[PDB]
Amino acid sequence: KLHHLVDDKIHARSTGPYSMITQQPLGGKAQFGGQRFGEMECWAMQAYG
Amino acid sequence: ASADSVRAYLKQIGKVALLNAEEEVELAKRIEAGLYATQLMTELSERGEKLPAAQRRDMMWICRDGDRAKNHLLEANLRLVVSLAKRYTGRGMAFLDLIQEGNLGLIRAVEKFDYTKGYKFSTYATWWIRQAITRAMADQARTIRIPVHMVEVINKLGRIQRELLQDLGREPTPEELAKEMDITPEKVLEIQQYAREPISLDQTIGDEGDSQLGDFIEDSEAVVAVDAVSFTLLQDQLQSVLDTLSEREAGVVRLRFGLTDGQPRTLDEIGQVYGVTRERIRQIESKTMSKLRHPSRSQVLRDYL
Repeated sequence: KLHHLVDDKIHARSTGPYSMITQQPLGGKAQFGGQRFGEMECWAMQAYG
Repeated sequence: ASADSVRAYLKQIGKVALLNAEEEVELAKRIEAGLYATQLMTELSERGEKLPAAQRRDMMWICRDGDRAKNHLLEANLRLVVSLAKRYTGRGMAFLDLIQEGNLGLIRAVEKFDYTKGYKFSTYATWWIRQAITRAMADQARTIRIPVHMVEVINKLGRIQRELLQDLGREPTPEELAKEMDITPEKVLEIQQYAREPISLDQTIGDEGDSQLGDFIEDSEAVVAVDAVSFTLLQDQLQSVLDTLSEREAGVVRLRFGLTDGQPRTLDEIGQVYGVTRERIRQIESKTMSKLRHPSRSQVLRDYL
């Protein structure tokens, strides 16, 4: 049984903490944070239109 | 390159030849004569004299010669400023700023000065230059400005704690330092708390240079989203419930708790704008409060608290 259990991985956020200098949502499961909607995903949804 | 302005300055100040007590006496006499000359020229300028040409011309010569001598002595002792300032680097301010502040202290030392006491310039100036460098390093060093009395007691605490750390081997306790400095332990703790250096939000908390502290600081003052909407809903529900009250009752409540302008009116004002006595206002107040305590219009607003 490997140490990659689901309870350590599942995560969700509707509204939580916010970063300080920039006002983005924070990062990581220790906080709530969101998932980085990075550059490549921006390309993907530009490609869909 | 020669980008080191330290060098660009030292090679500059190594020019003017170094002087002696003999030339110092001559220079100081010239400076004082010039300052006196300009003082008298200002005095005789006002309501005064159509001066003789030779007299006026050469007293202006003295006035300018005094400044020449002053600047000459300043250039002479720039090197002394450097020699005294080198020892206060490695911490706080930078070398160049220290040299400039020490120069200011030197202007003060040559200004507020005497030569009839018969002393080499450095003896007296050294004191001033050291004082000026220390004054600057105290005020314009720490980001949050802490004043000089507090700075000196901070330094005394630091020295005592450090020396007694080595003496004891173990770190001194707050009562040991409080007894040593003849101050109170809470003051020891306060000073220690004031020695804390504001960390930089610019630091690679991760090994590679991509993770900065400023990107992990929850701002515990932001709009909670649900809190704001909840407050709006509370406003609405409370407004409705108060509208259940009678006109006198609604008015007394709104004015008593400032729901109409944000100004909390008190009993005398409310009785004045309604033209009754404040006891009547307080009775209507108590009656209304008791009515609202009734579960019918109460349980609706309980959750907001």
